[PDB]
Amino acid sequence: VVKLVKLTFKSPVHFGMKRLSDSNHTIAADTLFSALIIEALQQQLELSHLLNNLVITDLFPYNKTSYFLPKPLIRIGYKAFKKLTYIPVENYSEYLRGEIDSLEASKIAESLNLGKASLSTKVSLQAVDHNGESEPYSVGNFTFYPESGLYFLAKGNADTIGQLEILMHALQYSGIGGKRSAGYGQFRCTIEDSGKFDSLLSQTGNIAILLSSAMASDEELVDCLEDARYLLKKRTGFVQSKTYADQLVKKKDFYAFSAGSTFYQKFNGKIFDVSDNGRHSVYRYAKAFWLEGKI
RNA sequence: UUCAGCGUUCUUCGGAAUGUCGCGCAUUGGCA
Repeated sequence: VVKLVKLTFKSPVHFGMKRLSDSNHTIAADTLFSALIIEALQQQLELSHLLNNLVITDLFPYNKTSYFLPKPLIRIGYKAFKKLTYIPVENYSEYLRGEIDSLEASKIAESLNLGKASLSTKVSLQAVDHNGESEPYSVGNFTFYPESGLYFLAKGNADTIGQLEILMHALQYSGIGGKRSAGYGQFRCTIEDSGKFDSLLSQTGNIAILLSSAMASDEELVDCLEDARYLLKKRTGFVQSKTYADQLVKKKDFYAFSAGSTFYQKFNGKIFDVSDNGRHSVYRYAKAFWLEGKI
Protein backbone atom coordinates (compact mmCIF):
# COMPACT_ATOMS: atom_id res chain seq x y z
CA VAL A 1 0.00 0.00 0.00
CA VAL A 2 2.21 2.86 -1.27
CA LYS A 3 1.05 6.10 0.44
CA LEU A 4 2.44 9.55 -0.50
CA VAL A 5 3.41 11.53 2.66
CA LYS A 6 3.81 15.27 1.90
CA LEU A 7 5.57 17.42 4.54
CA THR A 8 4.98 21.19 4.75
CA PHE A 9 7.56 22.98 6.91
CA LYS A 10 6.49 25.94 9.02
CA SER A 11 9.95 26.77 10.39
CA PRO A 12 13.35 26.30 8.73
CA VAL A 13 14.96 22.87 9.04
CA HIS A 14 18.61 22.12 9.73
CA PHE A 15 19.23 18.70 8.11
CA GLY A 16 22.98 18.55 8.84
CA MET A 17 25.23 16.50 6.51
CA LYS A 18 28.54 16.47 8.39
CA ARG A 19 28.59 19.63 10.51
CA LEU A 20 26.18 22.01 12.22
CA SER A 21 27.20 24.83 9.86
CA ASP A 22 26.15 22.93 6.74
CA SER A 23 22.62 22.02 5.70
CA ASN A 24 20.80 19.82 3.21
CA HIS A 25 17.38 20.33 1.66
CA THR A 26 16.39 16.67 2.22
CA ILE A 27 17.05 13.77 4.62
CA ALA A 28 17.82 10.05 4.01
CA ALA A 29 15.16 7.33 4.58
CA ASP A 30 17.26 6.10 7.54
CA THR A 31 17.05 9.55 9.24
CA LEU A 32 13.24 9.40 8.81
CA PHE A 33 13.13 5.74 10.02
CA SER A 34 15.21 6.64 13.09
CA ALA A 35 12.72 9.47 13.84
CA LEU A 36 9.78 7.04 13.34
CA ILE A 37 11.40 4.48 15.71
CA ILE A 38 12.15 7.16 18.38
CA GLU A 39 8.49 8.30 18.08
CA ALA A 40 7.09 4.76 18.29
CA LEU A 41 9.21 4.15 21.39
CA GLN A 42 7.84 7.37 22.96
CA GLN A 43 4.22 6.43 22.06
CA GLN A 44 4.83 2.85 23.34
CA LEU A 45 4.12 1.03 20.08
CA GLU A 46 5.53 -2.22 18.76
CA LEU A 47 8.60 -1.80 16.56
CA SER A 48 7.96 -5.06 14.67
CA HIS A 49 5.82 -3.36 12.02
CA LEU A 50 8.45 -0.72 11.25
CA LEU A 51 11.34 -3.20 11.39
CA ASN A 52 9.67 -5.89 9.26
CA ASN A 53 7.14 -4.42 6.81
CA LEU A 54 7.69 -0.65 6.43
CA VAL A 55 9.41 0.38 3.15
CA ILE A 56 10.19 4.14 2.84
CA THR A 57 11.97 6.52 0.38
CA ASP A 58 14.35 9.41 0.92
CA LEU A 59 12.30 12.62 1.31
CA PHE A 60 12.23 14.15 -2.22
CA PRO A 61 11.67 17.79 -3.25
CA TYR A 62 8.13 18.76 -4.27
CA ASN A 63 6.84 22.04 -5.81
CA LYS A 64 3.31 23.18 -6.69
CA THR A 65 4.44 22.71 -10.33
CA SER A 66 5.99 19.22 -9.90
CA TYR A 67 7.24 16.31 -7.69
CA PHE A 68 10.98 15.64 -8.12
CA LEU A 69 12.64 12.18 -8.07
CA PRO A 70 16.48 11.76 -7.80
CA LYS A 71 18.54 11.85 -10.97
CA PRO A 72 19.32 8.27 -12.06
CA LEU A 73 23.01 7.42 -12.44
CA ILE A 74 22.72 6.27 -16.11
CA ARG A 75 25.48 6.91 -18.70
CA ILE A 76 24.10 9.27 -21.43
CA GLY A 77 27.43 19.91 -22.09
CA TYR A 78 28.33 17.48 -19.32
CA LYS A 79 28.32 20.32 -16.76
CA ALA A 80 24.57 20.86 -17.24
CA PHE A 81 23.86 17.15 -16.77
CA LYS A 82 26.08 16.91 -13.68
CA LYS A 83 24.56 20.06 -12.10
CA LEU A 84 21.08 18.48 -12.32
CA THR A 85 20.08 16.56 -9.20
CA TYR A 86 16.28 16.11 -9.35
CA ILE A 87 13.99 15.44 -12.32
CA PRO A 88 10.19 15.90 -12.27
CA VAL A 89 8.08 12.75 -12.44
CA GLU A 90 6.83 13.65 -15.92
CA ASN A 91 10.38 14.16 -17.25
CA TYR A 92 11.83 11.01 -15.66
CA SER A 93 10.96 8.81 -18.65
CA GLU A 94 12.35 11.42 -21.04
CA TYR A 95 15.60 11.56 -19.07
CA LEU A 96 15.83 7.75 -19.02
CA ARG A 97 15.29 7.51 -22.79
CA GLY A 98 17.96 10.15 -23.40
CA GLU A 99 15.46 12.49 -25.08
CA ILE A 100 16.67 15.29 -22.77
CA ASP A 101 19.27 17.79 -23.98
CA SER A 102 21.73 19.92 -22.02
CA LEU A 103 19.55 23.04 -22.28
CA GLU A 104 16.53 21.01 -21.20
CA ALA A 105 18.52 19.71 -18.23
CA SER A 106 19.43 23.30 -17.34
CA LYS A 107 15.73 24.18 -17.48
CA ILE A 108 14.92 21.19 -15.26
CA ALA A 109 17.53 22.32 -12.73
CA GLU A 110 16.11 25.86 -12.85
CA SER A 111 12.54 24.46 -12.52
CA LEU A 112 13.00 23.21 -8.93
CA ASN A 113 12.46 25.94 -6.30
CA LEU A 114 12.66 23.81 -3.13
CA GLY A 115 13.78 26.80 -1.08
CA LYS A 116 16.49 29.26 -0.01
CA ALA A 117 19.35 27.93 2.20
CA SER A 118 20.80 30.16 4.93
CA LEU A 119 23.16 30.25 7.90
CA SER A 120 21.93 31.49 11.29
CA THR A 121 24.69 32.71 13.62
CA LYS A 122 23.70 31.87 17.20
CA VAL A 123 25.56 32.42 20.46
CA SER A 124 25.94 30.39 23.65
CA LEU A 125 26.01 32.44 26.86
CA GLN A 126 26.36 29.47 29.24
CA ALA A 127 29.88 30.46 30.31
CA VAL A 128 29.27 34.22 30.70
CA ASP A 129 28.12 33.80 34.31
CA HIS A 130 31.31 31.88 35.22
CA ASN A 131 33.80 34.57 34.10
CA GLY A 132 33.86 32.83 30.71
CA GLU A 133 32.74 34.17 27.35
CA SER A 134 30.02 34.05 24.74
CA GLU A 135 30.57 31.34 22.14
CA PRO A 136 29.44 31.97 18.54
CA TYR A 137 28.29 28.99 16.50
CA SER A 138 26.51 28.59 13.17
CA VAL A 139 23.42 26.54 12.32
CA GLY A 140 22.75 25.94 8.65
CA ASN A 141 19.04 26.00 7.88
CA PHE A 142 16.93 25.73 4.72
CA THR A 143 13.69 27.64 4.23
CA PHE A 144 11.19 26.01 1.87
CA TYR A 145 9.17 28.26 -0.46
CA PRO A 146 5.49 28.17 0.58
CA GLU A 147 4.34 25.81 -2.22
CA SER A 148 7.62 23.79 -1.90
CA GLY A 149 7.77 20.76 0.45
CA LEU A 150 9.54 17.40 1.02
CA TYR A 151 7.51 14.22 0.25
CA PHE A 152 8.26 10.51 0.84
CA LEU A 153 6.53 7.33 -0.35
CA ALA A 154 5.79 4.66 2.30
CA LYS A 155 4.85 1.06 1.42
CA GLY A 156 3.54 -1.71 3.70
CA ASN A 157 0.54 -3.56 5.06
CA ALA A 158 -2.51 -1.83 6.52
CA ASP A 159 -1.34 -2.23 10.13
CA THR A 160 2.04 -0.61 9.52
CA ILE A 161 0.35 2.07 7.41
CA GLY A 162 -1.93 3.03 10.30
CA GLN A 163 0.99 2.91 12.71
CA LEU A 164 2.82 5.21 10.30
CA GLU A 165 -0.12 7.63 10.32
CA ILE A 166 -0.01 7.77 14.12
CA LEU A 167 3.78 8.14 14.28
CA MET A 168 3.71 10.85 11.56
CA HIS A 169 1.14 13.00 13.47
CA ALA A 170 3.29 12.78 16.66
CA LEU A 171 6.42 13.43 14.53
CA GLN A 172 5.11 16.77 13.23
CA TYR A 173 5.15 18.15 16.83
CA SER A 174 8.52 16.37 17.43
CA GLY A 175 10.00 17.83 14.21
CA ILE A 176 12.81 16.36 12.04
CA GLY A 177 16.52 17.06 11.49
CA GLY A 178 18.96 18.79 13.77
CA LYS A 179 18.35 21.59 16.30
CA ARG A 180 14.74 20.31 16.50
CA SER A 181 13.57 21.45 20.02
CA ALA A 182 15.67 24.63 19.41
CA GLY A 183 13.38 26.22 16.80
CA TYR A 184 13.69 24.02 13.71
CA GLY A 185 11.99 21.16 11.83
CA GLN A 186 8.31 21.74 12.72
CA PHE A 187 6.28 20.32 9.78
CA ARG A 188 2.67 19.40 9.03
CA CYS A 189 2.24 16.14 7.09
CA THR A 190 -0.51 14.70 4.85
CA ILE A 191 -0.86 11.00 3.95
CA GLU A 192 -2.75 10.28 0.74
CA ASP A 193 -3.09 7.83 -2.12
CA SER A 194 -1.14 9.16 -5.11
CA GLY A 195 -2.22 8.13 -8.59
CA LYS A 196 0.94 9.55 -10.17
CA PHE A 197 3.50 7.51 -8.22
CA ASP A 198 1.55 4.21 -8.09
CA SER A 199 1.18 4.37 -11.91
CA LEU A 200 4.89 5.24 -12.15
CA LEU A 201 5.88 2.36 -9.83
CA SER A 202 3.80 -0.12 -11.91
CA GLN A 203 6.50 -0.36 -14.58
CA THR A 204 8.72 -3.36 -15.36
CA GLY A 205 11.81 -1.77 -16.88
CA ASN A 206 15.20 -3.20 -17.77
CA ILE A 207 16.97 -1.09 -15.12
CA ALA A 208 16.29 -0.48 -11.41
CA ILE A 209 16.83 2.88 -9.67
CA LEU A 210 17.17 3.11 -5.86
CA LEU A 211 14.53 5.50 -4.41
CA SER A 212 15.95 5.14 -0.86
CA SER A 213 19.57 5.26 0.43
CA ALA A 214 19.98 1.45 0.65
CA MET A 215 22.62 -1.30 1.11
CA ALA A 216 22.33 -5.00 0.12
CA SER A 217 23.08 -8.01 2.36
CA ASP A 218 26.50 -9.64 1.70
CA GLU A 219 24.95 -12.44 -0.43
CA GLU A 220 22.73 -9.85 -2.24
CA LEU A 221 25.79 -7.60 -2.80
CA VAL A 222 27.71 -10.08 -4.99
CA ASP A 223 24.91 -10.37 -7.65
CA CYS A 224 23.86 -6.67 -7.37
CA LEU A 225 27.22 -4.89 -8.05
CA GLU A 226 27.77 -6.34 -11.58
CA ASP A 227 27.13 -3.45 -14.08
CA ALA A 228 25.95 -1.07 -11.32
CA ARG A 229 26.29 2.71 -11.49
CA TYR A 230 26.05 4.03 -7.96
CA LEU A 231 27.43 6.39 -5.33
CA LEU A 232 28.46 4.91 -1.95
CA LYS A 233 27.36 7.51 0.65
CA LYS A 234 28.92 7.23 4.11
CA ARG A 235 26.11 7.04 6.73
CA THR A 236 27.58 8.18 10.10
CA GLY A 237 26.43 9.91 13.30
CA PHE A 238 25.96 9.91 17.08
CA VAL A 239 23.40 7.83 18.95
CA GLN A 240 20.45 9.97 20.07
CA SER A 241 18.74 8.44 23.11
CA LYS A 242 18.68 8.65 26.89
CA THR A 243 19.28 4.93 27.51
CA TYR A 244 21.99 3.79 25.07
CA ALA A 245 24.88 4.96 27.26
CA ASP A 246 25.67 7.47 29.98
CA GLN A 247 27.61 9.60 27.47
CA LEU A 248 27.09 10.34 23.80
CA VAL A 249 28.25 7.49 21.56
CA LYS A 250 28.95 7.51 17.83
CA LYS A 251 27.26 4.81 15.73
CA LYS A 252 29.33 2.30 13.72
CA ASP A 253 30.19 3.87 10.29
CA PHE A 254 27.94 2.53 7.47
CA TYR A 255 28.14 2.97 3.68
CA ALA A 256 24.94 2.89 1.63
CA PHE A 257 24.21 3.18 -2.12
CA SER A 258 22.69 6.65 -2.67
CA ALA A 259 19.20 7.38 -4.03
CA GLY A 260 19.15 7.36 -7.81
CA SER A 261 21.77 4.61 -7.99
CA THR A 262 21.03 2.20 -10.79
CA PHE A 263 21.48 -1.55 -10.28
CA TYR A 264 20.73 -4.10 -13.00
CA GLN A 265 19.75 -6.76 -10.38
CA LYS A 266 17.24 -5.73 -7.67
CA PHE A 267 18.34 -6.37 -4.04
CA ASN A 268 16.09 -6.14 -1.05
CA GLY A 269 17.52 -4.11 1.80
CA LYS A 270 18.05 -4.82 5.48
CA ILE A 271 17.67 -2.89 8.77
CA PHE A 272 21.33 -3.00 9.84
CA ASP A 273 22.58 -2.57 13.41
CA VAL A 274 25.16 0.24 13.82
CA SER A 275 25.25 -0.17 17.62
CA ASP A 276 28.48 -0.98 19.47
CA ASN A 277 27.83 -2.61 22.87
CA GLY A 278 24.93 -0.47 24.05
CA ARG A 279 21.82 -1.00 26.14
CA HIS A 280 19.75 -1.17 22.94
CA SER A 281 20.31 -1.84 19.24
CA VAL A 282 20.66 1.28 17.09
CA TYR A 283 18.84 0.39 13.84
CA ARG A 284 19.96 1.89 10.51
CA TYR A 285 17.39 1.55 7.69
CA ALA A 286 19.05 0.40 4.46
CA LYS A 287 15.99 -1.32 2.94
CA ALA A 288 15.54 -0.73 -0.82
CA PHE A 289 12.64 0.97 -2.68
CA TRP A 290 12.98 0.50 -6.46
CA LEU A 291 11.66 2.51 -9.45
CA GLU A 292 11.98 0.24 -12.51
CA GLY A 293 12.76 2.11 -15.71
CA LYS A 294 13.38 1.46 -19.39
CA ILE A 295 16.63 2.61 -20.99
C1' U B 1 -15.19 131.59 -0.48
C1' U B 2 -16.38 127.11 1.55
C1' C B 3 -16.33 121.55 1.76
C1' A B 4 -13.22 117.28 1.54
C1' G B 5 -8.88 114.48 2.08
C1' C B 6 -7.26 111.51 -1.99
C1' G B 7 -3.97 108.28 -4.36
C1' U B 8 0.35 104.76 -3.91
C1' U B 9 3.50 101.25 -1.44
C1' C B 10 1.52 96.31 2.97
C1' U B 11 7.25 93.98 3.51
C1' U B 12 12.05 93.51 0.53
C1' C B 13 16.83 91.14 -0.50
C1' G B 14 20.43 87.68 1.16
C1' G B 15 21.76 83.53 3.88
C1' A B 16 18.17 77.74 3.81
C1' A B 17 22.27 74.32 7.34
C1' U B 18 27.60 73.17 7.84
C1' G B 19 31.73 70.61 9.91
C1' U B 20 32.92 66.18 12.88
C1' C B 21 32.54 61.06 13.69
C1' G B 22 29.50 57.02 9.89
C1' C B 23 30.25 51.77 14.60
C1' G B 24 33.93 50.01 18.19
C1' C B 25 35.36 46.02 21.47
C1' A B 26 35.05 40.65 23.38
C1' U B 27 34.07 35.69 21.90
C1' U B 28 35.03 33.78 16.60
C1' G B 29 39.11 34.22 12.94
C1' G B 30 44.59 34.92 12.54
C1' C B 31 49.47 34.02 14.67
C1' A B 32 51.56 30.26 17.46
